[PDB]
Amino acid sequence: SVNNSQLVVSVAGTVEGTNQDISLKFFEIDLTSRPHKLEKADLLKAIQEQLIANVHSNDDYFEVIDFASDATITDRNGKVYFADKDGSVTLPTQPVQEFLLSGHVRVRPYKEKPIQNQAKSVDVEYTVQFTPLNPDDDTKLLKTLAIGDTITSQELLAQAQSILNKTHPGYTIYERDSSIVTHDNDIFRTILPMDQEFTYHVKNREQAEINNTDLISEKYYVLKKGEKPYDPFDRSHLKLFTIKYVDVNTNELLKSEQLLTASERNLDFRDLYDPRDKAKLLYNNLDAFGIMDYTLTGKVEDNHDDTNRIITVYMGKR
Amino acid sequence: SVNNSQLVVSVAGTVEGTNQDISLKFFEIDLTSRPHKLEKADLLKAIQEQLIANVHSNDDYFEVIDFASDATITDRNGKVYFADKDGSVTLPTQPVQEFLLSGHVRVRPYKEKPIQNQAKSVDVEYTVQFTPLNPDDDTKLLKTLAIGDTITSQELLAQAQSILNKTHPGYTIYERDSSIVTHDNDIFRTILPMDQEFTYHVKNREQAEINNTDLISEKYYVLKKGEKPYDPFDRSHLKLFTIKYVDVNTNELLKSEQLLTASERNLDFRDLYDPRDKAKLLYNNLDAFGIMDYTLTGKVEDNHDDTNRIITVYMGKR
Repeated sequence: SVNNSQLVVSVAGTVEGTNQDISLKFFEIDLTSRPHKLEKADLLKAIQEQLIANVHSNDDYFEVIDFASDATITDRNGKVYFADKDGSVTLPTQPVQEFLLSGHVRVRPYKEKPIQNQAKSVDVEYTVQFTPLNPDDDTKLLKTLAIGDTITSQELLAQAQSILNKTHPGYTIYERDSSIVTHDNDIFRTILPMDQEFTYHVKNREQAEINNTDLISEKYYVLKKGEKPYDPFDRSHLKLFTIKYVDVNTNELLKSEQLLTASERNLDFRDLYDPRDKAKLLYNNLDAFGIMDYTLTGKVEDNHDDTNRIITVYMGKR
Repeated sequence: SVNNSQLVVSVAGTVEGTNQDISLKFFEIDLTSRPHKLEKADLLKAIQEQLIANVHSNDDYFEVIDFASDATITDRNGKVYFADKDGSVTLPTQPVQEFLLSGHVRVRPYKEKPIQNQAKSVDVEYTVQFTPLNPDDDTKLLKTLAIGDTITSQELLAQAQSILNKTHPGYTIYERDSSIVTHDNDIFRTILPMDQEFTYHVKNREQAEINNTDLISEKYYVLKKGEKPYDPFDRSHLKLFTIKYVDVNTNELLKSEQLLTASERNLDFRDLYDPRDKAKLLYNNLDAFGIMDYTLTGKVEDNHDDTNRIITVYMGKR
């Protein structure tokens, strides 16, 4: 791997209360430039981010406390490295190898404490995204509420539509895909109910006079208005094809198969080493099926019957 | 390759007059979205960039005149694809395969035509880079000359030093590395004499209206003042080691070898698969040399004699 010293942080959480093991995916930290030194803190910080990585729901959030009496950084030979008073660690970046941060981390379900110094108002931000439900082509301010204030899928659903027209009109918000609220960079973002209405009542937070801010990021699926999905369950748009590989010498059917395909263009040859030849119908080897040494004769018989598409791919020995 | 049709631009050059063929490095073009349409000018433009890629000397420059009646784009079946009056081409990027643009391009050594509409003055720019001659750590404007005026390696070496101390002092321009002059995005930049003094007399160019500009990019090697280079021809800073792999049952010297290494830190076992274990002295397989089935015993007698560093690596059979 990278000819540079990196620290493999491979841990497990142990949950406060129920001592249950929470898997955490190993990740590498790169020890580039400045013997390099790392603050314990930062390490924990990195660990936080990864625990938060790809959290669907809100109670999938966990908090990194400190290291168990498990944590331990070791080099290839078992030499343990220790934390000084700065809680930092100093690792020899030069001899060049990879270090191993093993052990457990103390964790607990994310449960914020009370906000002593309440914040005044939270300027609500909004930035939406759009995605076409099928074949096709193709962020601001608002309500600067306080803390108890709330908003709903309606209003949001609204401002969304408003913008939908403001850009490419004749389109429509088919459905809402995702919707999250970030409260002033606070790592823990409020994920909102996916498929169903809801109402977000701001939150809380210590005063960051000027004020605190929130942000709503959303994503809706759009339709060109008066259209439809893609392949929800359709095989009407696909073309059936029956392919017959035959011995050009013995006129014996070596093999045959039927396939449905999005286009007739795919009526072409396929190289089983070449990834671009995935949707291409006609083979040229038949080795994948035990049929040895046959080669594309370069002659194909297309009955052209659009209702009954039978292609006869001629093949001979080497 | 990239699961997406791309255009392979494999062409050769044909210098005007001397109908000689100058070679060019093929490069692929990603045909991502919009049957895609390519304009002659873009391809001719791509090609240009390439022809000028890493041109050492000022006279290694070539001008791309235009395709020859050779140019032929073609899909895997020889189907040629024709341009139109817009000189643009439209390739079916859907079936997914790689088209091939081949043939020749008409070029000639870079010779510029007279600047009819003379440029007023050229506000010369300057931006220097700095690199350390050995182990260690560690863009404005000026003389707004006109057209025949000049500047020397001295004045530059000056602005060089001036800034050298302005940033990190106690350092010195050990030597000049590179120096180029970009005249208003003009692809053909002026490469100035590498190792030796010189005098650049602006250039020329059509009035950009507003004032035309020049830019000088330099790069020098700097020393920490009162130092030297790195490993010019040294071997004193290196440490001689003598390693002896011994069978731990017969005590037969299986191998032994002498090496010089930059640091004692390298006295460590090396895995012949792991590319970090490159500067390491102690093997562990020995298979590399024909001695099969041996593995580090994990025991090593280090004579500790510093003048004579002999190491005995005990190895054992499975």
